[PDB]
Amino acid sequence: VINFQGGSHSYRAKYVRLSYDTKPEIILQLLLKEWQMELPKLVISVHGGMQKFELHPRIKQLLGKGLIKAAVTTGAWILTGGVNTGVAKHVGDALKEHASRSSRKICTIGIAPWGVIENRNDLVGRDVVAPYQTLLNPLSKLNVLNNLHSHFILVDDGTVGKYGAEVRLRRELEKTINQQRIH
Amino acid sequence: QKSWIESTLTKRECVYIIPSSKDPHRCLPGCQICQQLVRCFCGRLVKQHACFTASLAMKYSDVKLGEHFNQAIEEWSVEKHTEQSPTDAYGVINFQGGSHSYRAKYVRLSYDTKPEIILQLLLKEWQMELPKLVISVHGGMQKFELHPRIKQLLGKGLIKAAVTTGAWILTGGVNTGVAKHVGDALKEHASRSSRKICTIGIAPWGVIENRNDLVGRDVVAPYQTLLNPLSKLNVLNNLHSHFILVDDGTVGKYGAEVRLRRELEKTINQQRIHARIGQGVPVVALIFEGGPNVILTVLEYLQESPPVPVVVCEGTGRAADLLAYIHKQTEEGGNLPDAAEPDIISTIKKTFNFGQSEAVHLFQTMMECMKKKELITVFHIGSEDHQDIDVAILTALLKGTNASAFDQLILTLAWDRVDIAKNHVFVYGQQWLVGSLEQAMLDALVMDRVSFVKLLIENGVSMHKFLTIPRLEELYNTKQGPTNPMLFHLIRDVKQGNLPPGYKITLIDIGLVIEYLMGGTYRCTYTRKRFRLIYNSLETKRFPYPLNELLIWACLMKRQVMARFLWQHGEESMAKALVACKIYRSMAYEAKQSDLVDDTSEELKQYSNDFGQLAVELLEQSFRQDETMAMKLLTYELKNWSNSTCLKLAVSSRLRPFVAHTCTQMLLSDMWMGRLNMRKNSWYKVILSILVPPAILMLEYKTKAEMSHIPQSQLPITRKFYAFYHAPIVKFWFNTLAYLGFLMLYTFVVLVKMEQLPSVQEWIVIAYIFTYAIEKVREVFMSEAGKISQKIKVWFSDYFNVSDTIAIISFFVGFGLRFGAKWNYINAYDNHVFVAGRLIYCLNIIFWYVRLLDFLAVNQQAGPYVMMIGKMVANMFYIVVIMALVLLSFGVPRKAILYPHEEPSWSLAKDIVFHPYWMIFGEVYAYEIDVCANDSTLPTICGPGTWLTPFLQAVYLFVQYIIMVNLLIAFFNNVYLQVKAISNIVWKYQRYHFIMAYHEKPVLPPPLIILSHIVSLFCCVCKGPKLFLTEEDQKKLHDFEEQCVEMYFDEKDDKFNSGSEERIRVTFERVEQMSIQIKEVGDRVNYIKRSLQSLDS
Amino acid sequence: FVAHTCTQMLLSDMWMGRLNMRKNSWYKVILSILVPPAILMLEYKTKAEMSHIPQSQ
Ligand SMILES: CCCCCCCC/C=C/CCCCCCCC(=O)O[C@@H](COC(=O)CCCCCCCCCCCCCCC)COP(=O)([O-])OCC[N+](C)(C)C
Ligand SMILES: CCCCCCCC/C=C/CCCCCCCC(=O)O[C@@H](COC(=O)CCCCCCCCCCCCCCC)COP(=O)([O-])OCC[N+](C)(C)C
Ligand SMILES: CCCCCCCC/C=C/CCCCCCCC(=O)O[C@@H](COC(=O)CCCCCCCCCCCCCCC)COP(=O)([O-])OCC[N+](C)(C)C
Ligand SMILES: CCCCCCCC/C=C/CCCCCCCC(=O)O[C@@H](COC(=O)CCCCCCCCCCCCCCC)COP(=O)([O-])OCC[N+](C)(C)C
Ligand SMILES: CCCCCCCC/C=C\CCCCCCCC(=O)O[C@@H](COC(=O)CCCCCCCCCCCCCCC)COP(=O)([O-])OCC[N+](C)(C)C
Ligand SMILES: CCCCCCCC/C=C\CCCCCCCC(=O)O[C@@H](COC(=O)CCCCCCCCCCCCCCC)COP(=O)([O-])OCC[N+](C)(C)C
Ligand SMILES: CCCCCCCC/C=C\CCCCCCCC(=O)O[C@@H](COC(=O)CCCCCCCCCCCCCCC)COP(=O)([O-])OCC[N+](C)(C)C
Ligand SMILES: CCCCCCCC/C=C\CCCCCCCC(=O)O[C@@H](COC(=O)CCCCCCCCCCCCCCC)COP(=O)([O-])OCC[N+](C)(C)C
Ligand SMILES: CCCCCCCC/C=C\CCCCCCCC(=O)O[C@@H](COC(=O)CCCCCCCCCCCCCCC)COP(=O)([O-])OCC[N+](C)(C)C
Ligand SMILES: CCCCCCCC/C=C\CCCCCCCC(=O)O[C@@H](COC(=O)CCCCCCCCCCCCCCC)COP(=O)([O-])OCC[N+](C)(C)C
Ligand SMILES: C[C@@H]1CC[C@@]2(OC1)O[C@H]1C[C@H]3[C@@H]4CC=C5C[C@@H](OCCC(CO)CO)CC[C@]5(C)[C@H]4CC[C@]3(C)[C@H]1[C@@H]2C
Ligand SMILES: Oc1ccc2c3c1O[C@H]1c4oc5ccccc5c4C[C@@]4(O)[C@@H](C2)N(CC2CC2)CC[C@]314
Ligand SMILES: Oc1ccc2c3c1O[C@H]1c4oc5ccccc5c4C[C@@]4(O)[C@@H](C2)N(CC2CC2)CC[C@]314
Repeated sequence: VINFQGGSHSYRAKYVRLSYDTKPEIILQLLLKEWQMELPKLVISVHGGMQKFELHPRIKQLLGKGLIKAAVTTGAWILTGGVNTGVAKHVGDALKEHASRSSRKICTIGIAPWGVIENRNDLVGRDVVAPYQTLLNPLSKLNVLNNLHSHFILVDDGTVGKYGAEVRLRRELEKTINQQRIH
Repeated sequence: QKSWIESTLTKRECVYIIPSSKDPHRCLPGCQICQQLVRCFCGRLVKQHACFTASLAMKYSDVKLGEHFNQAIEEWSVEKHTEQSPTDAYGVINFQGGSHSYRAKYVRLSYDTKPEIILQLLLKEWQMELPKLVISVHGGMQKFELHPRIKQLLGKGLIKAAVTTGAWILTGGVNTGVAKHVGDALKEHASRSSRKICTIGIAPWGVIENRNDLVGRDVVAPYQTLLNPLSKLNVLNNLHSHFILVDDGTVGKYGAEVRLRRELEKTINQQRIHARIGQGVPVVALIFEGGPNVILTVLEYLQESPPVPVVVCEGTGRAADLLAYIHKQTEEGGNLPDAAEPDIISTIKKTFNFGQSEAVHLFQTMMECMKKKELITVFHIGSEDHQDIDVAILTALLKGTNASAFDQLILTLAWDRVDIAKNHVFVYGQQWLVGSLEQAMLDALVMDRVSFVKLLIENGVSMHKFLTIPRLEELYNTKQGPTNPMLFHLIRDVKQGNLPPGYKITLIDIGLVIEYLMGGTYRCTYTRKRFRLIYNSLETKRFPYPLNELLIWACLMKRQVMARFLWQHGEESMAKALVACKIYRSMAYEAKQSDLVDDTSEELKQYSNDFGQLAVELLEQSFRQDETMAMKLLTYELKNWSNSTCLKLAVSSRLRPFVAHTCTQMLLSDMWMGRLNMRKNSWYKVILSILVPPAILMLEYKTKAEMSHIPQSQLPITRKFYAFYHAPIVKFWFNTLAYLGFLMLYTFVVLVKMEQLPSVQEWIVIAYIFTYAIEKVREVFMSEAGKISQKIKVWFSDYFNVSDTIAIISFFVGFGLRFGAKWNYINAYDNHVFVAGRLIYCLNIIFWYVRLLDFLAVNQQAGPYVMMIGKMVANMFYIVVIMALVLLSFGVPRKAILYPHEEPSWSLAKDIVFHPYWMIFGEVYAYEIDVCANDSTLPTICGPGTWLTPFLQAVYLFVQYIIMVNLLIAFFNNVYLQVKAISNIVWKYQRYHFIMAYHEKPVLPPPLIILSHIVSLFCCVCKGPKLFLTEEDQKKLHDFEEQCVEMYFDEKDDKFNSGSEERIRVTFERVEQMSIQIKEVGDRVNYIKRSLQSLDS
Repeated sequence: FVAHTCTQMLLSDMWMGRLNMRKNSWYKVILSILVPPAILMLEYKTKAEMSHIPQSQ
């Protein structure tokens, strides 16, 4: 469980390091059995630019009102990269504003590659509550996990400093959920 | 003398009368104008000197030579030619005419007063508090303008800085300068509103308008505050609180104050800001429209050691705006890299008429001021930096003074400002040496600064590694926050003796206090041999659950806001609430049982009920979320809490709403029924099946699928019998039927004639009580694990166990006499050892009838009535004492009047109580009242004075039968109404006690229980609702609990925010803002229409 | 006004005088009236304590 020390009650988020070749059913077992997540009624997969970008103030509070409602009125799993260098940073803005859940949980998983995560070391440990600095330079683009997500599946390909290990496991998860009975 | 102001301070006077700076004056009257318009350097005309010698300078000639050489004209000073003397002007100004006619202390003292004497005056004499900040406001000393927006935008912020910190603001005082506008900040925003600001104004005495009025020993001098609003005259601003009017022995010259003000700044910055905090009181300068000299005063700070930050405002286009201009021009290092000097030299002269020369030299000052642009700060109102000048003045102490991260943090702590610490201290760039955040945590805990403790945990402080045995003892032994006086007395009670005077509290002694307060068989960790063999020695000197230990700390120290905060953090949240309730409950009882009359017990009782209600509300959250996990919370063994359960802790506190909660009752029902599963009519199905064992097979039994969860849990023919007889409902009725049979026999024994040898009935009766006694001995020793002394105290805390103990002991005294009596006589009542034994039986049987009330209290309707009766009898003592005095007040005179020939006898005792007692119940003894009447049954008693006793009895019955009996009835009626109001709650709490009682009992009742005894203790030699979780499910349950704590606060916040009061107030505050925003439209709409009229042409 | 804690604290200091028992004072006083040496086993206020007592004479 991450302890995002410094972020607004120091939020918590489960995490794990697993290979790109994990069978899609094992993933589904992790999300639902181990993490006790509910099978959702929707999956929103948020793609976007993987490089620090600007967003006008009106549209900011006009997006974070709506994506939240869709995931709060339905129990939807939002999916991101997790790292703040991309769109995940602004999914967090939607969560910070509007008091994301307010006793009404959103599950936003961030599937990131392990070989890029800033402070890879801290997370190492058997079932450890690893704390995590969430106040690095606000401009410097560094692959730093967004402190407002709830879950992280950090995809390992045995490497450092290359993305692209996550592209399948994310899509495979989408197939795996879309083959589950909604009720 | 006994007057420190007068004895210590000093007033100068100019003893010496050189002419007015040169030759006296022309004007043919000559020697005559020397009286009219010829002054001294002193500043005073001849008659204003008024000194004892200067008046000898009014008669014949002055104190000098014949023609007075010119190196004596220069020789005048305020050091050699002024005589020091005790002061005259001091007291309290009465600013008559100003808005309640404000008050402000004042004093006239010399420029050479030692800086410590000043500090003594401010703090000792004037009883001022040593501040946590000093704002020194410099500015233009000449009447100036200030735009309306910036007016109410400055006075909101400088006030907050001095109100959120207890800062001394410093000014000149006189309205000719910046002090006038400091007053505007004070007038608007209701400066203090019960939250004092101390704004001293250090002015020179020789310029004060109406100098005279203030003259006087400790005088309340009034002071006109309504002179011409334009005319610039040195008139003290009526909104300041204190004035130190600096004397140099002169009139009409400033500049005597420049040192004493700065010397005061040094003197305060060398004072500890707080007991633990080892810094100096910070100082900062503020600049509002400064004149020429204000520029140098800036530099005068920037050099000195330690430096002083300087927050320069904007507006008005002088030294304030000017420094703001160049501060944007010079580079980061501090030298204008471009070639733009003549353009800014041009700007200097537009504000300061010099022309070229002083303009550059004025510029030469600033380029040095632009070297140290880290100790300078510009608060520009347009683009709104810093969001506030409050934070700006405060933040200036944080940046530029090269202060450690620790020193930055701890100063915010002294101020009690997290908003500044969060945003400006906790940020990328700080380095945080090894143990600085931890030492900060200790200061925040000790100082009861909850908001920082929150911040420190968020921003990287582990309480696991922080909290050690030494640091925890430092927390119990401190006096720098809210304390509990009781705790020292509780330690003195559990340490039977007294203590050396500087005794520092030990954790073992805390452990002994906690055991006292928790009671029963609670045993704290601190008293255990492991912790002792560690503690005596002092990874091992840390604690696994620090937030448990600090919750105990905060509650024993009566630090409730801190205790509520530490509760919501960490694991074991429901247990901590229940422990806190018990601790405060027991302290409340100790306060109530003390000889002190105060509000401590009601305060501590309230705190107990606060945590008690948290535990109930948490249980309801959990129950609505998951019933099975809610029931597990009630039952999991609390390793950290003497291996108890949350249900047992709640029962220890008489916390009935928790025990009466549905979750607890569902748990108790499953225990009571066991593997039986009848939903209706269970009482007679059980009875008929005890009496007809084959009917056991016709009953409904739970499947193992059902008897699988049962979060307190520990079909062929044979297992149905086992299931039946081991069910607590069955053990109840089986014990109840045997008890009733016991009483019926023992009733027979005492009513029927007793022979030599016991009848078979009497033997059965003896066997019951003997084996019932063995059972009670075993219930004590196989009770909750603890010290035998604790086990004993607990069991003798129930009424029926005390009664059964007396009942058992008295029976065998009675049996011994009945059985071991030798019969010298055939009659058997001639032998008085035998009779004594029989009479004990006849009295002992009362105990056994009254013990049926306990069986009957198992019913939902009867049970509360039984509790009523107990509460009636327990609390009626003092009414009955009064009834007894009324009884004797009648009995004694009646006997004395009617029987005047008696010798001493114990019959006198009987006679004075006997008939008066039966009168309580309406027996008037009608034919005994008037003993001299014809129908009297006591005719021999007729005698002198016997006519008095009917009057006495008339009064007695009125008071006793009518007043006193009905007072007792009125008391009983209140008991009825109190218990009836909570009747269902009462029985549900009783239900815990009897379900637990019969769960632990054996399957045979007390005649045949001996087999259950004789068979059980073989199986131990030869070979209750507590869930023992593994560490993995233990962690899931904690995760469940923390989720429900979060849901508790969310619903609490939502309920609060939906309330009408919260909606009226947010509306109130929000409508206020809009009224400015519309005036901000109503203002700007002009700028449109008038600008359109400009483009109309 | 009379029932206010300040008044009651004042009255308690008068009632106890220089005695300083917080618990169980009634029988400690009785047994010490009847057994005068038990007077020495009792707790007494220091002069530091018997110094403020804003009604003390
Ligand atoms: C010898 C015969 C007379 C005595 C009667 C003995 C028999 C038994 C009856 C006893 C009734 C008295 C009980 C109170 C006294 C005990 C201690 C006590 O509580 O003291 C109190 C004052 O006490 C008084 O004010 C008592 C004054 C004497 C009354 C004498 C006549 C009573 C009997 C009338 C004649 C008819 C009945 C008797 C038949 C003749 C002070 O108590 P505390 O501890 O400071 O306060 C406790 C609360 N706290 C924890 C918050 C502090
Ligand atoms: C919600 C409510 C639910 C229902 C509740 C129902 C409760 C159920 C309870 C039920 C049991 C009630 C029975 C007890 C009273 C019996 C007394 C009696 O009648 O004695 C008579 C009967 O003869 C005997 O008693 C002789 C036997 C001697 C031993 C007693 C055992 C009795 C059975 C009990 C077994 C142990 C049970 C207890 C174990 C601890 C003897 O008297 P007599 O003959 O007239 O005397 C001769 C006189 N002569 C000398 C002049 C000639
Ligand atoms: C936590 C537990 C709670 C409950 C409490 C548990 C403990 C309860 C404890 C109970 C015991 C209480 C004390 C009783 C003392 C008897 C006094 C007496 O009468 O003496 C007399 C008989 O003395 C004898 O010794 C002969 C009688 C036989 C012994 C019967 C009593 C002992 C059994 C007890 C079984 C207890 C079972 C306990 C099982 C655990 C002496 O005088 P006498 O001989 O009559 O004089 C004759 C004179 N003449 C010849 C001139 C006429
Ligand atoms: C409340 C105001 C009153 C004064 C207060 C002082 C207390 C006064 C205490 C007095 C008792 C002390 C003196 C004993 C003298 C007895 C002699 C006697 O004749 O006894 C008689 C009764 O009595 C007995 O047989 C024994 C005593 C029992 C009654 C006393 C119990 C104590 C009161 C309980 C409360 C505690 C008391 C403490 C204070 C509340 C026997 O004779 P009889 O019954 O007439 O006849 C029998 C058959 N015969 C004719 C063949 C014989
Ligand atoms: C056969 C003829 C000869 C004999 C004739 C004898 C004459 C008659 C003699 C006696 C009558 C019997 C009753 C005695 C007093 C009751 C105590 C009491 O008030 O308890 C109550 C409070 O107080 C306590 O619990 C502690 C007070 C008692 C001290 C412990 C006993 C010590 C030994 C003995 C010294 C004590 C005095 C007795 C000594 C004589 C308990 O209340 P509760 O029930 O816990 O209420 C809550 C229940 N709940 C937890 C389930 C929610
Ligand atoms: C905690 C335990 C304490 C008690 C333990 C046991 C202690 C031991 C107890 C008693 C032993 C008594 C043995 C005999 C004593 C010598 C006198 C004698 O022999 O004869 C006399 C006995 O006179 C009596 O009064 C006997 C009864 C006394 C008991 C009084 C009640 C106490 C128990 C209450 C319950 C308390 C329990 C409370 C529960 C907490 C007279 O009888 P006689 O000589 O045959 O006749 C001569 C007269 N004649 C010529 C006319 C025929
Ligand atoms: C032979 C004659 C027939 C037999 C009689 C009939 C049988 C007797 C009947 C009833 C007996 C009592 C029933 C008990 C019910 C349970 C109570 C319980 O659990 O604890 C209770 C104690 O309860 C007691 O203290 C019980 C009474 C003491 C014995 C006195 C009996 C009456 C005699 C004297 C009268 C005679 C006076 C005049 C004399 C001339 C606790 O209640 P509490 O402490 O109030 O609670 C406060 C709660 N608080 C913490 C919030 C403050
Ligand atoms: C503050 C006020 C102070 C009081 C001032 C008033 C003073 C009193 C005024 C009036 C009372 C009436 C006079 C007394 C009776 C006269 C008869 C007589 O002398 O003999 C009587 C006795 O012998 C006496 O001497 C009785 C004296 C009474 C004492 C004082 C009573 C005070 C009353 C309390 C004041 C409460 C006031 C009301 C309050 C509501 C009767 O004798 P006998 O019965 O004939 O003899 C039997 C013969 N045989 C043996 C053969 C059978
Ligand atoms: C009063 C009226 C009855 C008269 C009948 C004749 C007398 C018969 C009475 C008693 C003797 C027979 C009992 C068995 C021996 C004791 C064993 C025991 O305690 O438990 C054993 C198992 O438990 C069982 O096997 C259940 C025994 C209780 C039910 C017996 C019903 C008979 C009485 C009513 C119905 C009869 C119908 C007639 C009634 C209307 C083992 O012990 P435990 O409890 O599991 O655990 C304890 C610790 N240990 C495991 C280490 C040991
Ligand atoms: C009833 C039972 C006792 C019988 C015992 C034998 C008889 C002894 C009894 C009385 C005679 C002795 C008393 C001293 C003389 C009077 C002086 C006085 O009043 O105060 C003096 C100082 O104060 C004292 O000296 C303290 C006196 C109180 C203590 C005496 C306790 C003895 C009785 C209980 C213990 C004994 C154990 C036995 C009891 C269990 C001065 O006066 P004041 O008060 O300061 O102020 C008044 C104004 N003045 C200052 C201007 C003067
Ligand atoms: C506050 C209350 C004030 C009232 C009161 O309680 C307290 O004050 C008590 C004083 C008691 C008397 C003291 C002395 C004796 C002598 C004794 O004589 C031996 C017997 C004899 C037999 O023949 C020897 O041979 C008999 C008893 C008697 C008169 C007492 C009776 C009860 C009295 C009146 C009590 C009364 C109820
Ligand atoms: O009020 C209750 C409401 C519902 C339930 C209970 C209550 O109380 C219990 C109780 O009491 C009884 C008394 C007599 C006969 C049967 C029972 C029972 C039954 C029961 O066992 C049962 C359901 N579940 C287990 C089942 C797995 C869910 C646990 C709790 C339980
Ligand atoms: O309720 C009170 C709460 C706290 C205090 C008191 C109260 O009442 C007083 C009272 O009563 C007692 C009765 C029996 C034993 C001791 C005392 C006392 C003690 C005491 O003296 C005491 C503290 N301070 C002086 C001390 C300087 C603070 C004054 C007031 C005082």
